[PDB]
Amino acid sequence: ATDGSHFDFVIVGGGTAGNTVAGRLAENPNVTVLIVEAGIGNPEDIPEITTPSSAMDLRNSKYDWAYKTTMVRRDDYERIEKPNTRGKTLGGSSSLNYFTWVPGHKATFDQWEEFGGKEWTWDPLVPYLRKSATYHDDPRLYSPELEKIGGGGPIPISHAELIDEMAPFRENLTKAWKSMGQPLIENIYDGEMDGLTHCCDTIYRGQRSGSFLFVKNKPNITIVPEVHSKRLIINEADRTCKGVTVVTAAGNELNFFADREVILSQGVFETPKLLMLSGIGPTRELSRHGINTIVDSRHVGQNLMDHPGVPFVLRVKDGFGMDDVLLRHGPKRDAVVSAYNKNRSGPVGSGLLELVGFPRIDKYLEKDAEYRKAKAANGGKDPFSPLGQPHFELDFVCMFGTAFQWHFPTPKTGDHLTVVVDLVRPISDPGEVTLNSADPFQQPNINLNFFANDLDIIAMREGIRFSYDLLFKGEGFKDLVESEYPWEMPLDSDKEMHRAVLDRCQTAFHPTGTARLSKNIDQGVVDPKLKVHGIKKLRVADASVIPIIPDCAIQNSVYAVGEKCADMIKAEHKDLY
Ligand SMILES: Cc1cc2nc3c(=O)[nH]c(=O)nc-3n(C[C@H](O)[C@H](O)[C@H](O)COP(=O)(O)OP(=O)(O)OC[C@H]3O[C@@H](n4cnc5c(N)ncnc54)[C@H](O)[C@@H]3O)c2cc1C
Repeated sequence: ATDGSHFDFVIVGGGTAGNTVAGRLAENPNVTVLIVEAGIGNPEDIPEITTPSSAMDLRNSKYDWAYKTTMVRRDDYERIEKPNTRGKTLGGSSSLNYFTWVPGHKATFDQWEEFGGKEWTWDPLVPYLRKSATYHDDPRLYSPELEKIGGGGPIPISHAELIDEMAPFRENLTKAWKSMGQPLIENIYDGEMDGLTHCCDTIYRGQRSGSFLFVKNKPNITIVPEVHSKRLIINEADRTCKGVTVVTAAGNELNFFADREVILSQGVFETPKLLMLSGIGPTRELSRHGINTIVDSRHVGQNLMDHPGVPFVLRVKDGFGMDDVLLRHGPKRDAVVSAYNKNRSGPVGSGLLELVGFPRIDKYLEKDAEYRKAKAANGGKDPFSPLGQPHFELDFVCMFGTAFQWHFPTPKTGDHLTVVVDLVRPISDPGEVTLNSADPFQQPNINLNFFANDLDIIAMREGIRFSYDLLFKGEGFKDLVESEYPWEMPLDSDKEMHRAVLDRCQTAFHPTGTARLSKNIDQGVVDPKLKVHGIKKLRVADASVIPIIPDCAIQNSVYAVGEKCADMIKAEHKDLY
């Protein structure tokens, strides 16, 4: 693209929400759309990206920003990690995520009204949660009612294309779940989600569904990959965003201008950073790095909220995990790889996550004196999920998962199950994204502030106990567990579990909230129409606008944010739509 070029709409960051907004705005073939993106433009040519079973190998690949991130910062414990994975490619993090497609709980979204008004509640958002996807049930295994989750969009979704060898695994896990007295549930898309489910996935016919499917074959979209954003171009007198400045691989600085609006979609970590480099952020933070303050927006980079997870691995009887087929070299792997390279069939096309649990653990919490005190102190309401939403998302990954064992080696033998104990309703205060400098090529400093509140530790511990009770005592699956890896979970000692939760936890990969939607600038950074408070012609569309983190994996809500952003943009530009 030519330096100085004008487009109707400029999307900064071709990620999950960015391409959604851009692709929807290009549906008038006369509207010009530009996308600037730091990573490659051709993710559909990359086997590791398009192949679902390769997803975990994308950590630390060239497609991963590989941020350093402080996981917990308590007086008694602190840990910083690398990589905290985020997609650096067209499609953003939808090009390297673990595929689960689940909206969340109606009570949670209804509370967004405090920030976005009544249009950001469950009932009005349901269509936006479905518009991006086209639902498939080719083997006709599930209720026809579930067709409603696909509104016809360009992201193909389906129930997991089940691995045949894992059917005994699935049957015993189901038997064990029911034997614990917890429900089975298949419709988790109407606002309720209590039980164990067959998850849906951004996978179809063994291929990853990435947001890049929004912006291909559209001559009115100009895609400029391999450029790094330097700054938003702001006119102070007009209080107007004009466009964006980027740096190319050759080190040249380019200006691109929007004649209607700029949409910032750089994700939860780079969106607040780019805002701050451009003069929009906490004035004292800006001054400390030599950046002039155009708008004192105290919430930029604040309210960073993510789901903590404590994963654990069990060695399981032979044939009840996929390690021997996909993780280890040999004839079995060669065979399924040959099949996949010819027609994309076989378990190489699997995301390896097929059953997902959304329990409450009230009976576990009630055994802890400190939880009981805290609930009574909250007037008798559960501090985590007072409106009946889940406490956990339990991903039962049917294999050893390196992306969930950050400090342990891969076992050299045996089949495994990786359980991701993902606390979806934490009550710890949020962390923050802050500037390290005015350098656009340095990462922001990132603190997730997991487990600031001791109660979240108590919950995560009990979520681990629930999972252990399920797998070691639950019927059918109890006969499949061979050992714990890499050592025993110290569930018999609360004091050791305290250390175990802090030292073994990680991000469940759901960061949100750093430019959140709100009614005014004293509450957040963008307004209910996703416009940056104090700036004209600037919207934000990505996970950073999310004001209350959903009760589950978040990609479904992120697409919805993009879908709604595009609709509100179209409604304002009547002369083009
Ligand atoms: C490992 C992993 C697994 C996940 N698994 C799941 C799952 O199973 N289910 C689920 O629901 N969610 C999952 N997620 C979360 C989900 O993928 C993300 O929350 C979502 O994709 C975020 O979308 P976004 O548009 O806000 O940001 P992103 O998709 O990250 O888009 C940001 C884009 O901006 C670009 N960009 C950033 N900074 C710059 C810059 N300075 N210059 C130029 N371009 C820039 C990036 O390269 C990227 O393309 C996972 C996330 C990760 C990291």
